[PDB]
Amino acid sequence: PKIKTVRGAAKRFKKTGKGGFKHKHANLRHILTKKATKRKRHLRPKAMVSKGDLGLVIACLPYA
Amino acid sequence: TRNGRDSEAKRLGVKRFGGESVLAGSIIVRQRGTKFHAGANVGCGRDHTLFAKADGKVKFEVKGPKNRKFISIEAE
Amino acid sequence: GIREKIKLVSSAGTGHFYTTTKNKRTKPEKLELKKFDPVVRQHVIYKEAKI
Amino acid sequence: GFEGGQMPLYRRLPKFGFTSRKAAITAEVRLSDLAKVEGGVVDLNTLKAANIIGIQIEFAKVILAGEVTTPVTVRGLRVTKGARAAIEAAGGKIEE
RNA sequence: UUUUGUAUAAUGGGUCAGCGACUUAUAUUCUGUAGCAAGGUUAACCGAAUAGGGGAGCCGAAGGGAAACCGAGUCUUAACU
RNA sequence: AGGACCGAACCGACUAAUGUUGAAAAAUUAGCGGAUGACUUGUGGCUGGGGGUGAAAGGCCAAUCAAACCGGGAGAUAGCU
RNA sequence: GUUUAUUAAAAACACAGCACUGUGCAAACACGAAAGUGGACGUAUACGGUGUGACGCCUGCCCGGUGCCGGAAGGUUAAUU
RNA sequence: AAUUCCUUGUCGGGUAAGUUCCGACCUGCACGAAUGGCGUAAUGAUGGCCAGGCUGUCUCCACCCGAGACUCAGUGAAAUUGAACUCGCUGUGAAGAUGCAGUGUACCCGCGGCAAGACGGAAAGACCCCGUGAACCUUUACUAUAGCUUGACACUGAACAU
RNA sequence: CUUUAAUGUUUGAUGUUCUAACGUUGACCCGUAAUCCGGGUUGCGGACAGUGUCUGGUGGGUAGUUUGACUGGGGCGGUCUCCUCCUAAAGAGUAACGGAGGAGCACGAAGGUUGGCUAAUCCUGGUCGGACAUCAGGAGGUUAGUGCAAUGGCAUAAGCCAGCUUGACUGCGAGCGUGACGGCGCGAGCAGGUGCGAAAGCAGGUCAUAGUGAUCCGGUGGUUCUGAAUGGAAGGGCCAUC
Ligand SMILES: [Mg+2]
Ligand SMILES: [Mg+2]
Ligand SMILES: [Mg+2]
Ligand SMILES: [Mg+2]
Ligand SMILES: [Mg+2]
Ligand SMILES: [Mg+2]
Ligand SMILES: [Mg+2]
Ligand SMILES: [Mg+2]
Ligand SMILES: [Mg+2]
Ligand SMILES: [Mg+2]
Ligand SMILES: [Mg+2]
Ligand SMILES: [Mg+2]
Ligand SMILES: [Mg+2]
Ligand SMILES: [Mg+2]
Ligand SMILES: [Mg+2]
Ligand SMILES: [Mg+2]
Ligand SMILES: [Mg+2]
Ligand SMILES: [Mg+2]
Ligand SMILES: [Mg+2]
Ligand SMILES: [Mg+2]
Ligand SMILES: [Mg+2]
Ligand SMILES: [Mg+2]
Ligand SMILES: [Mg+2]
Ligand SMILES: [Mg+2]
Ligand SMILES: [Mg+2]
Ligand SMILES: [Mg+2]
Ligand SMILES: [Mg+2]
Ligand SMILES: [Mg+2]
Ligand SMILES: [Mg+2]
Ligand SMILES: [Mg+2]
Ligand SMILES: [Mg+2]
Ligand SMILES: [Mg+2]
Ligand SMILES: [Mg+2]
Ligand SMILES: [Mg+2]
Ligand SMILES: [Mg+2]
Ligand SMILES: [Mg+2]
Ligand SMILES: [Mg+2]
Ligand SMILES: [Mg+2]
Ligand SMILES: [Mg+2]
Ligand SMILES: [Mg+2]
Ligand SMILES: [Mg+2]
Ligand SMILES: [Mg+2]
Ligand SMILES: [Mg+2]
Ligand SMILES: [Mg+2]
Ligand SMILES: [Mg+2]
Ligand SMILES: [Mg+2]
Ligand SMILES: [Mg+2]
Ligand SMILES: [Mg+2]
Ligand SMILES: [Mg+2]
Ligand SMILES: [Mg+2]
Ligand SMILES: [Mg+2]
Ligand SMILES: [Mg+2]
Ligand SMILES: [Mg+2]
Ligand SMILES: [Mg+2]
Ligand SMILES: [Mg+2]
Ligand SMILES: [Mg+2]
Ligand SMILES: [Mg+2]
Ligand SMILES: [Mg+2]
Ligand SMILES: [Mg+2]
Ligand SMILES: [Mg+2]
Ligand SMILES: [Mg+2]
Ligand SMILES: [Mg+2]
Ligand SMILES: [Mg+2]
Ligand SMILES: [Mg+2]
Ligand SMILES: [Mg+2]
Ligand SMILES: [Mg+2]
Ligand SMILES: [Mg+2]
Ligand SMILES: [Mg+2]
Ligand SMILES: [Mg+2]
Ligand SMILES: [Mg+2]
Ligand SMILES: [Mg+2]
Ligand SMILES: [Mg+2]
Ligand SMILES: [Mg+2]
Ligand SMILES: [Mg+2]
Ligand SMILES: [Mg+2]
Ligand SMILES: [Mg+2]
Ligand SMILES: [Mg+2]
Ligand SMILES: [Mg+2]
Ligand SMILES: [Mg+2]
Repeated sequence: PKIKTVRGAAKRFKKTGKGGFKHKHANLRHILTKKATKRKRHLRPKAMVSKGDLGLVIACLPYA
Repeated sequence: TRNGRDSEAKRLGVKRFGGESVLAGSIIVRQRGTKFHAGANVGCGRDHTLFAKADGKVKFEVKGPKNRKFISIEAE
Repeated sequence: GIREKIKLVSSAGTGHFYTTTKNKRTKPEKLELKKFDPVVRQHVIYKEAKI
Repeated sequence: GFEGGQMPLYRRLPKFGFTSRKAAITAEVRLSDLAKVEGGVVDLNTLKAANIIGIQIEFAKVILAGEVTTPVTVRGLRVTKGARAAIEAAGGKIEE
């Protein structure tokens, strides 16, 4: 049978032009008053999945 | 029984030693207070982190009436 | 513990707000600092409202 | 994706975005595709009848990729600034 | 066989003969090899036809952005050195 | 007269020895309790498994019982040997 | 008298007797998706449930807690509207 | 004390001598009134203790009568078993050795006996811990649920009075 | 606008009475050789009882399951995240149910800047006034101080006092530190707009190192995004926040 994609994982990653993945940063959903603007500002643009993880991510998204 | 606690180590200390070639930005020392004082072309952060303000080479020296230790960037 | 959370609101009608904390027992005085609203791109009055 | 009990990566990260139903029925077209059609006109329909775009595409744009070297007229497509000048350099016109 | 470590007084086998354990299907990625190459390849089905037909489709030649959208650029911001 | 008394058949099972790959998957030998009664026994019938039946021991329900047996889900699952 | 058929026969279970409580008869209660049936071809001197256990002398104080029985002024409270 | 931890409590009796027994005391670790209290004739293959009688139970065993054991003839099992040319001692070593080191002893092979060892045979320890194993049991653990119960609408109507 | 009264009248609430639904495990008749059932006659009950649907209570009667880990065996006790010192062997890091202590905040000033200022403690003299209050002098030299532990800092003070103020700004960020990762930390300089200072300059919270919680699912405000025939809308995205 066709492999099934891990559906939660496909809502947290998009693949890029050289076959990396971009995700939103953690820590920016609630409890914000006590966080500094600097910290929050840097946490706002999307990031690239690191090399340790990138095996775990491809397993989950075979049709990405 | 009343003991058994400790905190996580902060990796403080010298990151760049005398003569090393650094780029503007690079951290030189991490410290608590000014065990070292910023000299020429060196800034001091809000946790007393000393960093190079200009590309060049790290230089330590003792100077002043208190015999304090200073860190400077020779712009070699 | 005791310090509540509040929002300071632009006077420039933009909507934009900052957030901060306040001891209401000791200092119950609607706090009015002056901050930079970036929707009109000028410093204006901000006035304590409720979170 | 199981890591032994540690909250896995695809769960300690937040979800983001929404999918567009428009993007599905949209297409791009290369300059190397303009000769491929029969007729020297490029409409949405000629593209579909030359099997350049699928039968359910409603909007198409021409981008600067490859090269046109034959006069063509292009009706109803959007065209990028760069691709526009390429089509014109051949001696082709861009109606709507 | 299991272990840091077994002549071990730790495990298993009285002996012989026969049988007894990494397979199959379908997807996906990488390596080798073959064909064709900015293209490659068809599925069901038609066909007596391992031929021939069938290009529905799939993959690739363009990306960026949550998205509208723009496009060799794009997003970010009022604007980027 | 009697859930009276002594005591065979009949119904039991307190002690000891033997036996423990037995003569026997619970017996034999010597003694032991009841023996007109809530007694004992033949033939047939009824109660069916989270159910029965139990002067109650979780006892018994075909040498199987804190949930019978037989077939099916079934190649349950086994981070263990 | 009864009991762990097969390591326990007993001080355990049962028992006559005693008390509390339920039950007015299409009884309570029990087996039944139901129809029905047991209770009982009985009717409160009867029937079910619970504890205690011949007989003798007796069975003290506590209703705050938990259950049950009675109350219904007020507080809180469902579907519905 | 079928209850007493301390405890073989203390005093009395029984015995040459009695952690048990019988009678008392009260300091009841931690009795007590129908999950009954205290008594009680009779009854008991019921628990504890003491006497007479009787005895191989014992001092301390002896002899005898039978059935095996032993020999001959016939028939003919079993558990177990990596392979064996299968001794002692003192050391050593997966730390308790027929098998290693040193040494001592020992001609080859049966039969009747005995059980010190082969960590002897039998049952993948029942104790103990572990597994995000199991079952069944309890409850004011959680979630449900049959049963019992409340109300609303339906089957379900009429007349009067307030 | 009627404070409010009567009559009709749509309707509820309460009881009385009635019979025709419905009950009858009362009597009698027939099917009928029948203590079943049905039909019939009569009596008694009667919109009650009872049953369906919906609903609150109760419910170990029955069912499915949960009931942590570390641990000189397990259990009991203690512990589980974060900060500081030591152990730690003069770079970083480094274990034990090793030795000692803290945190789960507080501050619109206790933040920014400008101007100014220097501690503890003892002695001598001095109304109440005492070992210790406030005053004057001397010695002293940080033995003080730091909103709260410990360590490292601190006089150009980071310690103490005043005036004016909101940089406890918004967008970004060369480069570097620390982590397996998620992440966390430091940062010169650009752009916009501020405060203090004559100015040079300084300021993106606080002497520094604790004061903390991923994701999901929801809430609130904003929004040149999306909007299942089309215009809207609902919902979704994005930015701020709970
Ligand atoms: Mg958000
Ligand atoms: Mg430390
Ligand atoms: Mg700074
Ligand atoms: Mg966990
Ligand atoms: Mg096509
Ligand atoms: Mg071992
Ligand atoms: Mg060896
Ligand atoms: Mg050994
Ligand atoms: Mg051996
Ligand atoms: Mg063993
Ligand atoms: Mg072995
Ligand atoms: Mg083996
Ligand atoms: Mg073996
Ligand atoms: Mg090839
Ligand atoms: Mg008799
Ligand atoms: Mg007798
Ligand atoms: Mg007799
Ligand atoms: Mg007899
Ligand atoms: Mg006799
Ligand atoms: Mg007798
Ligand atoms: Mg029979
Ligand atoms: Mg069954
Ligand atoms: Mg039991
Ligand atoms: Mg049996
Ligand atoms: Mg079961
Ligand atoms: Mg199955
Ligand atoms: Mg199996
Ligand atoms: Mg008897
Ligand atoms: Mg019997
Ligand atoms: Mg027995
Ligand atoms: Mg017996
Ligand atoms: Mg009992
Ligand atoms: Mg009935
Ligand atoms: Mg009793
Ligand atoms: Mg009361
Ligand atoms: Mg009373
Ligand atoms: Mg009540
Ligand atoms: Mg004793
Ligand atoms: Mg005496
Ligand atoms: Mg005595
Ligand atoms: Mg006594
Ligand atoms: Mg008692
Ligand atoms: Mg008691
Ligand atoms: Mg009483
Ligand atoms: Mg009582
Ligand atoms: Mg009694
Ligand atoms: Mg007594
Ligand atoms: Mg007697
Ligand atoms: Mg007896
Ligand atoms: Mg006796
Ligand atoms: Mg005697
Ligand atoms: Mg023979
Ligand atoms: Mg040894
Ligand atoms: Mg030895
Ligand atoms: Mg030797
Ligand atoms: Mg021999
Ligand atoms: Mg023997
Ligand atoms: Mg053995
Ligand atoms: Mg085992
Ligand atoms: Mg249960
Ligand atoms: Mg299950
Ligand atoms: Mg379980
Ligand atoms: Mg444990
Ligand atoms: Mg070190
Ligand atoms: Mg070192
Ligand atoms: Mg280690
Ligand atoms: Mg440690
Ligand atoms: Mg301060
Ligand atoms: Mg100053
Ligand atoms: Mg004085
Ligand atoms: Mg002075
Ligand atoms: Mg000091
Ligand atoms: Mg300051
Ligand atoms: Mg960079
Ligand atoms: Mg000025
Ligand atoms: Mg501080
Ligand atoms: Mg949910
Ligand atoms: Mg629109
Ligand atoms: Mg629409």
